[PDB]
Amino acid sequence: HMQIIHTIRELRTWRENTGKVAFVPTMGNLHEGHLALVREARKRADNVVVSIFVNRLQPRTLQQDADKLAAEGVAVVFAPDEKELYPNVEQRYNVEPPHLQNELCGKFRPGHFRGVATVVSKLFNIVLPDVACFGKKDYQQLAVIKGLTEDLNFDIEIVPVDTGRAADGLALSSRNRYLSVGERAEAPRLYRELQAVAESLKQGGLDYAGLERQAADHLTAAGWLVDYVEIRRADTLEMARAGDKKLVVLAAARLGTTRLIDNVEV
Amino acid sequence: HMQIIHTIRELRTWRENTGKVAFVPTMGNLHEGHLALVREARKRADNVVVSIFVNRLQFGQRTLQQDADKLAAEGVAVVFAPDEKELYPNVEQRYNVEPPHLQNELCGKFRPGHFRGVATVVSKLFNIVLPDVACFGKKDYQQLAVIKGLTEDLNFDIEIVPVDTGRAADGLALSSRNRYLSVGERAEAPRLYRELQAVAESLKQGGLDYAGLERQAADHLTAAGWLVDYVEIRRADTLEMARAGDKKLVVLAAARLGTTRLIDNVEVGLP
Ligand SMILES: Nc1ncnc2c1ncn2[C@@H]1O[C@H](COP(=O)(O)OP(=O)(O)NP(=O)(O)O)[C@@H](O)[C@H]1O
Ligand SMILES: Nc1ncnc2c1ncn2[C@@H]1O[C@H](COP(=O)(O)OP(=O)(O)NP(=O)(O)O)[C@@H](O)[C@H]1O
Ligand SMILES: [Mg+2]
Repeated sequence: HMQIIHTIRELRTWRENTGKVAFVPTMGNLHEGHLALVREARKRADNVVVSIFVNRLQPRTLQQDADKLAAEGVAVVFAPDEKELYPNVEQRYNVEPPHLQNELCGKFRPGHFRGVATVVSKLFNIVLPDVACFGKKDYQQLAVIKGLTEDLNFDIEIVPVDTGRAADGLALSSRNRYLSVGERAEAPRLYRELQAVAESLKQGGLDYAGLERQAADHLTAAGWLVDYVEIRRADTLEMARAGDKKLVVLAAARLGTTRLIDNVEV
Repeated sequence: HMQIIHTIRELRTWRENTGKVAFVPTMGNLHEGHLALVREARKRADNVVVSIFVNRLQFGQRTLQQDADKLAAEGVAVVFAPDEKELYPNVEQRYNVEPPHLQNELCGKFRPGHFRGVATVVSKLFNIVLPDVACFGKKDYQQLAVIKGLTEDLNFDIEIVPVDTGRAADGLALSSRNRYLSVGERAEAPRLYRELQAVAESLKQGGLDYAGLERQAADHLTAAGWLVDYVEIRRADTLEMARAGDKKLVVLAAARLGTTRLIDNVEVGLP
């Protein structure tokens, strides 16, 4: 049944003489939001590879992770150590995103999306998948991966998966475990404020900047420390232009020291 | 037997049924130097793809049929000749393979953006052709090191086969740009390799003043009419800076006769 491959060589040996492969890269500490990716992967290929890797370029629960994936019919858990993927100290050749890497979440995480684009390219060249699933909660990550896939001619179908949420709307994330009881009760307001922006856009709203500030002002007045609220073009995160019909609203804000992100496509 | 394929989709469809593939990326205008790579590729796989592709906006800062004709005799199965829009549909390349500081040394110092563009278009071609084996000429020694580097760092499962420089009778490294040389310039061109060899001979004889050998070669080419970009002694393969006791060395040079920039190198193995 399920197999745990730790080397590039063993992964490739398994993958040759296998048909269609759907691939889900993760960093472990798996939760229900990740399984939405795995379940969608299994609906697009019989053989699903889930990688678990923590990337020094961008909380180990290995046994509990693999049991959850086993019950979802995953074929291979690829969990290499750091030296397997980075045999030298440095990563000399990096996949360099455009200026997007310094916007939104990238502004306070320099080097982060470069590290995501590089490790995902490495994983792509290791697993050689036909389909790869990524969650929409990390929308900017998704744009970067779609972009590198196109620009580097990776023959891989990128499948966005919808954000799994709690009953009150909060996007599922391992970050949510940091919230105190008080902050967790307040955390659903992020998605509430994004939805009301999407409704204003649905009801013919034209002032992008006005809507972003209002949501930001509501969060700040309720105790949040807002990093950004931004309306951008869906999928690509290109600048929103007046008259665009495929939009997305994104925000990042801190309750205490925990930074939460969410988004709504309008 | 030989096919000319222009689209990525047709290349992928052909490649899918085929087993092992050896790959030779070129900018066309093919000469015997190129055919050396093609012969090496043909020794290692039944199916050899040669790509012909230029994009002067991204890297690089004879007709196709005439090129295809030279390859048809050599057992090439596919000439892959996409146009600019096929590989760069938005013109802009948003995601680039970024080399380390190496990209700004040696030829990189005189060719801003060039090795980033080479690294990127080679990765793209690797992802289109999906070869088992790719051949590159040692004449472009820094380029070869850049391609070995990205192949390892990005985990491309591709064997990188270097191929020795094919030369004219008088030693001049074969190159498409040699056609642009005046009669007088062409007769002067073999001095570059000659001086590189005399540097290698000083090294094989225990010479330790690397800086002085570099300067003498550059001053001599300068005195002979050339405009020298550089002459440098480096560690072989990695192109790291050479140190006093080093045994595996390469001497590299780039220099211009009038309008034409020429490069060459000589490897040295010291006992
Ligand atoms: N609630 C969610 N719904 C859908 N996809 C999700 C969700 N949370 C994460 N994902 C996706 O699953 C992958 C998560 O990788 P990983 O960073 O290991 O999880 P994470 O929850 O985002 N870590 P954290 O920074 O603590 O939130 C990415 O493709 C995410 O887009
Ligand atoms: N004389 C040569 N001997 C061996 N390999 C060579 C030689 N010249 C070129 N190659 C290799 O052939 C491949 C295609 O190189 P390409 O840039 O298309 O040729 P080129 O002659 O250097 N073009 P140009 O710089 O315009 O004159 C590369 O891997 C080169 O390193
Ligand atoms: Mg050429």
